[PDB]
Amino acid sequence: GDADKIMEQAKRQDPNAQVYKVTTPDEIEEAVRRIEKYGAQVVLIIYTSSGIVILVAVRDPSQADQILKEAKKQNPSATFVRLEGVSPDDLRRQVEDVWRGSLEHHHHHH
Repeated sequence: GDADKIMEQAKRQDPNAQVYKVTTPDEIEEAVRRIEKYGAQVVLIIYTSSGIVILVAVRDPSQADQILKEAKKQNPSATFVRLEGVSPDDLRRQVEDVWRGSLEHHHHHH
């Protein structure tokens, strides 16, 4: 399905990129914990269907930009969030707010 396509769109461009798919907040704390080492460079959060969150990470920003450009053009509603200025442990709050937003709808404006 669409989740399996989107995770492979990262691997087809850079097979070294770490990608994981989670359906729960208890799975997110595992995904962020293994990404914390790798995503210390660059991270992307992807939000597909009614609550599935896919977490992707890379060691170069060009790989994230290229993968995102293909993934947007193939999947326009998949909602991409690029991470660089937030710490790899603080990334939890950004991923978890995207998990919660699927169940508990809020505007979350600046």
